[PDB]
Amino acid sequence: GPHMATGQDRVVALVDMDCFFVQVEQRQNPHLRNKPCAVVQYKSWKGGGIIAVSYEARAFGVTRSMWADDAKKLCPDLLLAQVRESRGKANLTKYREASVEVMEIMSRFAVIERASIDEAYVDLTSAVQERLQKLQGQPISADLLPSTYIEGLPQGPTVQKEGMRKQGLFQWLDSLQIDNLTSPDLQLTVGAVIVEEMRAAIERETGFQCSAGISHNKVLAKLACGLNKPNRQTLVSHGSVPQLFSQMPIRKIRSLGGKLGASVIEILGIEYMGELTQFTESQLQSHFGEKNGSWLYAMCRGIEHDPVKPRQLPKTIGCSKNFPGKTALATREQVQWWLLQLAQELEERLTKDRNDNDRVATQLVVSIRVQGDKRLSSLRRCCALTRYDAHKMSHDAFTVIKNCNTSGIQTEWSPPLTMLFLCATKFSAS
DNA sequence: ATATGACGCT
DNA sequence: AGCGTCAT
Ligand SMILES: Nc1ncnc2c1ncn2[C@H]1C[C@H](O)[C@@H](COP(=O)(O)NP(=O)(O)OP(=O)(O)O)O1
Ligand SMILES: [Mg+2]
Ligand SMILES: [Mg+2]
Repeated sequence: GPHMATGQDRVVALVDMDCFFVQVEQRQNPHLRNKPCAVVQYKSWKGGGIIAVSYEARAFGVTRSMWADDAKKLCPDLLLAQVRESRGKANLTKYREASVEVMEIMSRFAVIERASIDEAYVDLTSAVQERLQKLQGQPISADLLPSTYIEGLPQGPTVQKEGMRKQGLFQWLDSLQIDNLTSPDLQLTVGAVIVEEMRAAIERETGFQCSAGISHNKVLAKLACGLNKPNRQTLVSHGSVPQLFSQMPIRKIRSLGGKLGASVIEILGIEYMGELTQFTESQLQSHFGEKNGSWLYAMCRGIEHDPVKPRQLPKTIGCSKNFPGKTALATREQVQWWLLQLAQELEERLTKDRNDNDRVATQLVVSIRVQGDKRLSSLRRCCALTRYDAHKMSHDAFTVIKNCNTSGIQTEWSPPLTMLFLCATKFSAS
């Protein structure tokens, strides 16, 4: 009873940039600001594949994955910006550099774990402690929280959204024990105040807006972040979890969006995260394994222990390209040439990495996909990465995959290759 | 015919 | 080591 931990030990935030590639293009080109807008790669097939969408465009039903020509049928005024193309492939440098701007600002507040090109987790537990002693039991003003939502509030005994926001925040603050420095809810509130500040600094210094989740672990933080996007932050407290989870589809929780999530639904005959509570940990372990069962048992009670790993930099650097359908590489010369293109971008990125971050990759991984295999990768092999030299790197990769070629003729390659992928890995200090 | 990155399993 | 899962 007093021995049951509640997963309330930490304050953890997840910050995610609003329509990130779109914002990067909109900052560069004022003409695209406050417009239905999308970022697109490869204008040649159906106008390009959409990979990011402004919220004005979303309101017309434009989504990621969609072809640009089809997006124009839903939204004829849609403005587009194209991904840089270098060496015959998509080049994401602009967005990687924009990402670094954001991560450096967040780094100033606390230790971040970079989770994607546009998001990081933040462990606020220490910052909240320090901010709490400087505050000295002084009540927290709703003015310190001008973009914050308290999930599940307002409740009990207004028409438009900002009215509802404030009402819920007033209820939350009015209930707040500012007397006890170790109250979990109080810790979350102070965490929210800091994330208000962090998000203001990001906007001020970059022009980019973002949303945030503030809770006790990574999973709740990521879930909370999405609940009030764009340009808003959401606090999910321990106590909000039962109602929140009671109608929350299983697939919405991080790691349960694929096969395992589907098997939980299937095997257990449930739909919502909260329904998991009626199962014993041993029952869950028997159906899904020791670690999965353990993790589900605690998670459906809002408890999770994945720590925020102190890592602002990626652990691999990679370049890939699909060669779909009729463009699938079918000769030795095409394979070699495209491996050189990939190796050339890779080298440019590794040398920049070695100078910026005082480390060097030591292993090269080569990955291909062949026509008809619908796996991401058909095959992976590796070799030593000794020199940041594109010509050597591509030669080495060709060497380690050449024998996949099932062809009779010298100059032909079969089966045709639908993807090439070079990944530098196993970094070491230098 | 939609470019990446992290991590688990064996 | 090489493959399978899940993610943006
Ligand atoms: N399948 C994919 N292929 C290529 N790039 C992608 C991608 N998914 C995302 N990106 C790139 C482009 C994206 O801009 C960026 C961040 O991805 P999100 O945070 O999942 N989506 P956004 O930040 O745009 O919208 P909001 O967060 O407001 O919902 O990563
Ligand atoms: Mg985002
Ligand atoms: Mg994101």
